[PDB]
Amino acid sequence: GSGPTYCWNEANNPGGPNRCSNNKQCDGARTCSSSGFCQGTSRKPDPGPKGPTYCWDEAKNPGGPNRCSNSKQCDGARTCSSSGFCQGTAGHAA
Repeated sequence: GSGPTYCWNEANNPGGPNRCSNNKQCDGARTCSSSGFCQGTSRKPDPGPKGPTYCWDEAKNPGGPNRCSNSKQCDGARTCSSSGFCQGTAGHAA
């Protein structure tokens, strides 16, 4: 959960990616319970970045890409049609 971009690799499992696994399971802004990064938010590909964030590049489809479609394996500046996974763009904040 660093910033629009953490890009929690989100790649390393079928359930989900590595299986959203840090920073509330995602990386991209969260804060731990120590603010570290495990509580808070993963760069809600909110109406700000819209790209300047980014992790994957193809998991929407319901039976082909990394698979998400709903919100569990998409990229970083997207919004699963609107929950923060697949629909937006993907672009990473360096």
